[PDB]
Amino acid sequence: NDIDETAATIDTARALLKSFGFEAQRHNVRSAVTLLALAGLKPGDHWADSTTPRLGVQKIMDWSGAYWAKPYATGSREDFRKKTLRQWVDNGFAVLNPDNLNIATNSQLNEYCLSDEAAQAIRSYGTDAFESALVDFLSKASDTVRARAEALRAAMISVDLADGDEFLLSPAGQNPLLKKMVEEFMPRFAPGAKVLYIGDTRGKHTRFEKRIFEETLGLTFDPHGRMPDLVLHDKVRKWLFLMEAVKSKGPFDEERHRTLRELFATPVAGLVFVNCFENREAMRQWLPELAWETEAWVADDPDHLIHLNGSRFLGPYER
Repeated sequence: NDIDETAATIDTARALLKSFGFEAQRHNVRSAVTLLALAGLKPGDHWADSTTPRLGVQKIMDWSGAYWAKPYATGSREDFRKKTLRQWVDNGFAVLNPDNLNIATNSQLNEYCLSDEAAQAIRSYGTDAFESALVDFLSKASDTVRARAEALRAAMISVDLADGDEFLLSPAGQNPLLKKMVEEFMPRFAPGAKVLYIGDTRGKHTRFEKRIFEETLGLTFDPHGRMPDLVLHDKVRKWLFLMEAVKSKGPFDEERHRTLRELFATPVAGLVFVNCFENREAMRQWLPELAWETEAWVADDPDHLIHLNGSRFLGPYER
């Protein structure tokens, strides 16, 4: 599944729409292709590429058939209008009849576009600006949509990736450990580092700094590849910390170490591998599998590190 949620797909469009606080019927496939059409997006595009064209229901349907392999018959026109666009318009997500022509609000001649508020939020999806942009939209939405969006977030844990940049995770799995990796490990051992990748350990939600990876570091990825749970870039030391919130899937062992050394190979930054655990008790079962030339960190003894291997440790005694 996609490491990059700035990539526009039907699946991310549905996730985006759920995130805005819509009910299931306004974040299904029909509603997803409607958003992709109203945003002017095609496979390969990213949310930042979104535009705000004006479209009638037929053209939304044509756009879906052309680019998203979801053709619709003329008889689905009413569904688009009454089961997607109506609720969007009511919540100020879409604008009905932006040309402001003198036509009935229920007419299939109406065109639609995304509101300025929805658009600014949409364009920021998958980035550190999204949550702040969304506030502006939500302040104008229906009370129920606002309540739904608020409750989804209240039931998540919040991780401070940087000043003013909170990343939300479900409370499940090793997400509490991941929060500690960011909030306790980083300030101690890599303060000021930028989070270039973090992925929900139980969900599809990620942050992926594509441009920095590609333009700064010269790195590209399998869009559906496995990643370390957390990648930090310390630009003073020119290091990438590749870090794992070790779950049943296991640690950086010898194979993963080799694989990741290749994946993240660049002359712009050296690699530091850290396997993370909630405590040494949890680390026990993975101990024999940890790759040499890696570190280990346990959240309940956060000032310490366990180093598996090198010459840097073998200096002579200085009396």
